[PDB]
Amino acid sequence: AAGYDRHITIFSPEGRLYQVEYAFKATNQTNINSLAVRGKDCTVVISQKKVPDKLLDPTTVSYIFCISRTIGMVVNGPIPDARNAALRAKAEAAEFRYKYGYDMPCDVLAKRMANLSQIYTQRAYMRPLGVILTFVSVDEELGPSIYKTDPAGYYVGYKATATGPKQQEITTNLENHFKKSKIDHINEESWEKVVEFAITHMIDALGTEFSKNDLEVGVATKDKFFTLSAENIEERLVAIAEQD
Amino acid sequence: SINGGIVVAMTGKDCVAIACDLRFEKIFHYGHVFLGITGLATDVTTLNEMFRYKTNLYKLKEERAIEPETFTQLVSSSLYERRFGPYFVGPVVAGINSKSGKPFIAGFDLIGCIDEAKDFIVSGTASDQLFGMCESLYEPNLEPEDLFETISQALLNAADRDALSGWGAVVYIIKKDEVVKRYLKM
Amino acid sequence: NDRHPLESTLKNWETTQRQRQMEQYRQIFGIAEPMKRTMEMEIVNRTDFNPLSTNGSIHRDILLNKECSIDWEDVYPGDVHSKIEKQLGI
Amino acid sequence: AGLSFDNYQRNNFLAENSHTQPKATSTGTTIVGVKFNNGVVIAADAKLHRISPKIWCAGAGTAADTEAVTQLIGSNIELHSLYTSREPRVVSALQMLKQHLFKYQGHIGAYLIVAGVDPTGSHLFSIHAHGSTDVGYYLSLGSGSLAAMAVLESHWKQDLTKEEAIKLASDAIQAGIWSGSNVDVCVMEIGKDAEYLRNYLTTAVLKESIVN
Amino acid sequence: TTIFSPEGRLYQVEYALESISHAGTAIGIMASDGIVLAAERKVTSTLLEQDTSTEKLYKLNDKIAVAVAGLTADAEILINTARIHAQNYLKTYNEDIPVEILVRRLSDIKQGYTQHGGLRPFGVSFIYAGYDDRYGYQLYTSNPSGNYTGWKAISVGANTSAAQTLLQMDYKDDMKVDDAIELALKTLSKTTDSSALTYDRLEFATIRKGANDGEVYQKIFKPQEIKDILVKTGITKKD
Amino acid sequence: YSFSLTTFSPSGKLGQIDYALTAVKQGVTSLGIKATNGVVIATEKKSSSPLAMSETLSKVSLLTPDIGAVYSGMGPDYRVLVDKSRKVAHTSYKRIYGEYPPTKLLVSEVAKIMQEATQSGGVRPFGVSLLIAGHDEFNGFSLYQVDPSGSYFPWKATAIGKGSVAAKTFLEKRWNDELELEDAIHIALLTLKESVEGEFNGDTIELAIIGDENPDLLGYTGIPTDKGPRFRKLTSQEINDRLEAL
Amino acid sequence: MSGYDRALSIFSPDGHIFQVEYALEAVKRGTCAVGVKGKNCVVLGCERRSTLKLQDTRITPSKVSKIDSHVVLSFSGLNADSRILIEKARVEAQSHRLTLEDPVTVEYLTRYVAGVQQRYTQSGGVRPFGVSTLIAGFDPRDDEPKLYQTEPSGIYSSWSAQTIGRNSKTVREFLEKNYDRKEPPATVEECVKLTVRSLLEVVQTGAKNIEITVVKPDSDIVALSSEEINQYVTQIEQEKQEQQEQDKK
Repeated sequence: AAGYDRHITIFSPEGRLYQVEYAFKATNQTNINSLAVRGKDCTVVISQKKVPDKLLDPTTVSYIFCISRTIGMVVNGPIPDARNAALRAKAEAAEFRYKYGYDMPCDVLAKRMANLSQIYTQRAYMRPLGVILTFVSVDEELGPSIYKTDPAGYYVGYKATATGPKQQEITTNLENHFKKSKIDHINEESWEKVVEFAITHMIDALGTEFSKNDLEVGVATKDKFFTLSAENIEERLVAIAEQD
Repeated sequence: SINGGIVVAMTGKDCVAIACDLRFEKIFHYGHVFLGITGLATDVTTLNEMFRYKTNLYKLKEERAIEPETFTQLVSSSLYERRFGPYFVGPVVAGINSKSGKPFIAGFDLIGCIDEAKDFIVSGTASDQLFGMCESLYEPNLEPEDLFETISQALLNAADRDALSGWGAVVYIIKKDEVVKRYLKM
Repeated sequence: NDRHPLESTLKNWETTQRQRQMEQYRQIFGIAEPMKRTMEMEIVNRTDFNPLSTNGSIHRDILLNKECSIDWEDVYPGDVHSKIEKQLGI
Repeated sequence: AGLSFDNYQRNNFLAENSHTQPKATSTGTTIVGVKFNNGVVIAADAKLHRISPKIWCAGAGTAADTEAVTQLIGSNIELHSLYTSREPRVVSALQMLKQHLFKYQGHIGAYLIVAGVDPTGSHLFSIHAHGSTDVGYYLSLGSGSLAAMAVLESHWKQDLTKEEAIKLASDAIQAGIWSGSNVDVCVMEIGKDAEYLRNYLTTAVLKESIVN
Repeated sequence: TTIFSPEGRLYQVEYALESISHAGTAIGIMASDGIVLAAERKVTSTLLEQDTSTEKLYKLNDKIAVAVAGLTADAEILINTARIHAQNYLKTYNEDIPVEILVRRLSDIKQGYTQHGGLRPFGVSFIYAGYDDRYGYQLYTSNPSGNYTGWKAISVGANTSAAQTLLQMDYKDDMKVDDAIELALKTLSKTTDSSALTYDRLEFATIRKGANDGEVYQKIFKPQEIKDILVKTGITKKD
Repeated sequence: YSFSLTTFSPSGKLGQIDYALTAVKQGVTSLGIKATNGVVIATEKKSSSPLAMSETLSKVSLLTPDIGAVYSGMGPDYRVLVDKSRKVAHTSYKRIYGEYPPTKLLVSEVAKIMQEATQSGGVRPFGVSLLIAGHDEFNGFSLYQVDPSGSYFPWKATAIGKGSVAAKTFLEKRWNDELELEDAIHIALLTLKESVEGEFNGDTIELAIIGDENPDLLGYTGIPTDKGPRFRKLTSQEINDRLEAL
Repeated sequence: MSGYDRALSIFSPDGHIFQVEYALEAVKRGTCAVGVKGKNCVVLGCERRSTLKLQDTRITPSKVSKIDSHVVLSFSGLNADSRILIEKARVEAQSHRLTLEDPVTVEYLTRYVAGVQQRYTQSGGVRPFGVSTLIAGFDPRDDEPKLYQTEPSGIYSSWSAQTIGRNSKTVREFLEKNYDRKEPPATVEECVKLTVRSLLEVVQTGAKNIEITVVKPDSDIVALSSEEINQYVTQIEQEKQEQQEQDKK
């Protein structure tokens, strides 16, 4: 057990903070896979919905959060740690918009949230959250955008980031599409084709078809991030089923 | 002890000058940078203590002496700190860039607005008698001996010609590698 | 009084702006948010004592959202046993 | 910390008891603004200040306070540009300047006309010392502001080019003329560097001792 | 964790004293008309910038200098505190700080970091040097414990014992600063782990009076001046 | 109250800092070289995925218009030090002296921040070594390394991270006291070509210089007094053009 | 609380083997410090360890430290700690007069010193001071000599003679034979002679190692020099030769 090295955020002889490595195993406690992609004028987030008990209300299960008018995120990890980080991200965007007189960029919120994770990653009495945060917006400076943030406080931009315990298959299929298409976004002029494209990739990667209630969707255009209802998802599933 | 008094500052070809009233000089130095302060004598001495401290620490921390323009920014930012209750003073910095050789003179209000006249500077109450004399006697690009002559006659002429037994003036003439302090009496 | 109008306001500005912020977060997000934020600040303030350094702390500027902002209070700032017997109680 | 009141009461007895407190230098002279075609001109008759390369100001009231706030906010704008990796917006500087002028309740006597170009376009605003704000295609402050505003209104039209904006700027300044007294101008144009244009218009007894 | 060993002895102070016992050697010698400081610097790096202005030797004010054995990161915190205290004394009294008041000032801060369990002690030993009118030329030493002592000649850091024996047999109470130059260079060449002494391995300084009655002058030697006292002394690594 | 971290081990060693130098020793290599008329600092960008856009992960950072920095170690520790280092330059020195601090005064202040993290309860020391490089009117060009200890050193050239001992041996073998800035750039590009984990091109490599003043980058004309940024971050096309001269 | 008293074998409570016991061990390892009262003086004396050949004597601190014009303190145990303990007492006394129009009383200089030492015992992972002290002097407007000892635990006591540090058993044994509480040394010279005899039995070599301060009423504080204590040592050694040769056999 090596004493304090494994139980507080302090360096092992090797130089490993066991508090951070273990918090990356917490993010896979949901058994949920999520996928995000950039279109031409939008960015889209598709997330696996698990509702095993008949007794749940599926309208209260959601890993997608509206962070402000223009920005939104999916969370991979426990819902208590996803609601805590969503509430911070909502407050950080609100105070930036007041201080600097313009809407908080996705890049700036991912950096601000990643700087907070570096505290818990150095202070021995602070533990890193058990969540990965996947911010998306249509920034006026960088158009459609995706930024991912993790328990170690490392954040970077992305064009098709994804988090889940089967994320490697989705990512390996995304890399092969971006390798053949050679554009860094999917070239659809309307978000309906982007979401349908994002439900064609998660079907093909996870080896299962999806009902309208077994799927989630997000639609980030300029001036609005919003969540789809099950009938808007079924319009896309119907159009996938009309094509094939 | 006498409150007020005048300081005058002036540029020549590779040289500077700082005249002042005696009868405790208004004019201090911190290496090659000279500071003539007029006004309340307590603030003149408190600023001497404060700039001696800051500039000794600068020399220690930075391995070189504080240059005339850097000292201008330091005196103005230090004076500005005292914004709601300022130093009752008119500081006049002077000095010759040790890496350039250019003459520098600047002066400030009590909260640190920088004048940077390329010819001459005045400070103290009843400045505008000397401002006329100094504008009358000055010419550009003097040698050090003529530069001493113009600043010393400015001090003498604008002097109270009724009390010239109570007179005494210090003129620092400052050059690249040499400083001469002439005391001057009648 | 003879004392400058602005003096008592600027003396307490840092405290007042955070105390006012915590009451907005209580109102908009509920008691859990200022309870979280005050305990983070307690861990950072209480586990960070060094008698020769008074120049704030790096994580407190991250927590307070002061990591890229200068006040006049940051450019114009203002015994080890006396510090020790204040930190521990006399 | 910050601006102190140490000798506030000490100087409340000096002025009462007959020391003339030194005069704070004031720039009371005309300052103007021009939201001209694809940019924005500002001018004053030492007096034009930078918050960043693309955002500039003209100041009136206390000279030290117009420099001091524009340099403090210029520091925060530079740090925020480094923090966000984006060019600093005029609305961000306006928010900082106006929010800083409010903390100080108009005891910092800077009256300021703020202009610049940023990734959104070209903007023009003015802040009074109590921290309250104007916007317009053309603004003027200082004693000549009545006469300057009469000239600004009498000749402004949409698609004013650089040269015509610079003429109107200079005529609204020269309509303030009959410290200061010739034009400095800066021109911010949306694709281009801020163009700054300076002045657009035996006797006595001697003893001596050597010193270091 | 600042608790006593059952003998009434402080483990952390002993471990800080083990740390400085590796930390490079420094000698100071008090002549009848000036003080000499010298320090030996383990330059195992070719790309480290020799002709950097300081590492072992530092000014505290216009008449006080130090040599450092120990962690340079720890030393620089104390050195700044001493510089602030020297100028705060000069500001208060209009007079230059007496050497005893400043040496013991840094000995009171270093004792505090040994009593409170949240603080590790400072891994530094200082050989202070200076002049004042109250005493004259003074040479002091201070160590991680907060102990300080007055000396006529002393070594700190590595090889202290060999150096103290070499000082003791050649030191004279009536010697001049140039005899102390010679002695400190001889002592270091008779104590060094490196094969021979040379100007980049050596940090040097002096506290002389000069020709002019009001002067005391602290030449912290640049490398070329050290090469001259090396070739004059007979250490003379010369073409 | 039995409270501190980084206490002394019986052999006279600080222990926790030693473990903090093992985290530094695991990072993607960075390096720096000083020349007669300029300086170079360089590193590789390691992608967590090829879907990541490493135009967002800058590793080479502007501290003041004449000072640059780069790291090896934990990048999160380096984003937080760089923003304190920027705040320090403005608040301690620019706002008192109307000019930016030298590269010895800013390195001392960064090192003072890392020393305070060793001598504390509650906090681990930093997992980064920083190379800070710059120019000043009286010191001239300079390069320094800062470690988790708060120890700082002036260097002619250095390297830190995985490939650092082979890099430091190449830097000793190639450095001479008459290098110019185009020469030092070539030596730095050669050194990263050996240390590279991934692909070598202008997109994977970070490279910055402090060189001559660039009056183009000041973004406003009319003030010759203001010379314009010495610090310039090489564009990905320049890096690919120099990588064609390799 | 120690040794062979053990019920059903034994086990430890919170109790005796503790930080303060190890501070008492540090005090015993520090040089010998002694004090004796007289009819109208008090003399404090100390052991210097014999100074090294390269040590500087003119600036070496006097071991007996003046806290105020009428109060003197000496110590055994840790020097660094005693320096921090004398600073607190000195400012405490100067502050006493500034706020009470009264110089500090010797008993208030002993309750304060032991009092601050007790707070570093009580709690906090701040260690107690490895120091024990003699505090001696006179109150103002009085001619009674006072002499107190303080210990690392913050216990203090009044003595007409006492010794602390190295070898102090043998010194306290000599004092119990040579100090009569009915008829104490009636003159300063005899008081100093008694302290030089007391120290001569325990010091390393001789007159080098002894140093004494004499306190008298009305702030007459007086360190004795090496040359003055050399004439005491020599007179005592003369009387040893005289006593030996006055053998009758």
